[PDB]
Amino acid sequence: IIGGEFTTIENQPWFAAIYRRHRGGSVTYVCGGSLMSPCWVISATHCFIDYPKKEDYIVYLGRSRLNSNTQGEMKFEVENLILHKDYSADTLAHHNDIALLKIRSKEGRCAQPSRTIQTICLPSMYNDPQFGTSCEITGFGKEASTDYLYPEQLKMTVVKLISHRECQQPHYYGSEVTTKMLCAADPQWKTDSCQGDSGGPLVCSLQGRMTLTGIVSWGRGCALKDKPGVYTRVSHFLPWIRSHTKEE
Amino acid sequence: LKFQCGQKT
Ligand SMILES: NC(=[NH2+])c1cc2c(I)cccc2s1
Repeated sequence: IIGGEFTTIENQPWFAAIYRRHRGGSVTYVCGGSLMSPCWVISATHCFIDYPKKEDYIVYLGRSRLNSNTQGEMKFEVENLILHKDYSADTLAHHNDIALLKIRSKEGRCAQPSRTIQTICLPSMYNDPQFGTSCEITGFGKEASTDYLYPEQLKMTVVKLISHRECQQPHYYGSEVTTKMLCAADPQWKTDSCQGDSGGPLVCSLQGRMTLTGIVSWGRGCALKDKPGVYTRVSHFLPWIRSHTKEE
Repeated sequence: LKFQCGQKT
């Protein structure tokens, strides 16, 4: 995140950290994600696209730091990895960039409720906040687009939702942005999501609840003028999510 | 206790 503040997981208890193991001894961070129900995490498909081998990923919940432990964290394996059929990427945008990860603990359980682990709410069918609403993004992604490392402490920032008319202007992203995407930026283009923030949540309050309104998907550069961050519009994928999720 | 979506404690 460019700008923002450093925080702890108590402030985003539904944020999940996804890492990948390497036949060498190192685990590296991949993308962020959010807990929907005890056993399901939602992220972005482009994070798995190049290496869809579930057995090599690890998911941690209750994590405030990237490579150091946090007391209260939980580690899970990916029992199921569901990528979107129709996922496409062009010279900028990713389409249907949403993925589901069913998690299992080494003891056979899903996430347990704590002060550092909670689920986030889903919107109702195609229901979104209006442009102008301030939403928060969180993640361990880059703090400057030129850096080549990720921060060790979690960060969060607040951005505002902008309309499709503003984002589809020729000097923004033209028709690369579709009705299944949402754009969010800072009025003064000072803070934004960036590389390493993919898959994590864009949370806004809807009808009283903190709702997962978007998933970090793409953007041209980070915190660039007239180059908003584009997110997957969760309210438009509810049927898809439903057809794959079940029980507790 | 139990999950209450969207709640920070
Ligand atoms: N400007 C942005 N909000 C983003 C930029 C990127 C980039 I560069 C890579 C992956 C994800 C994102 S989001």
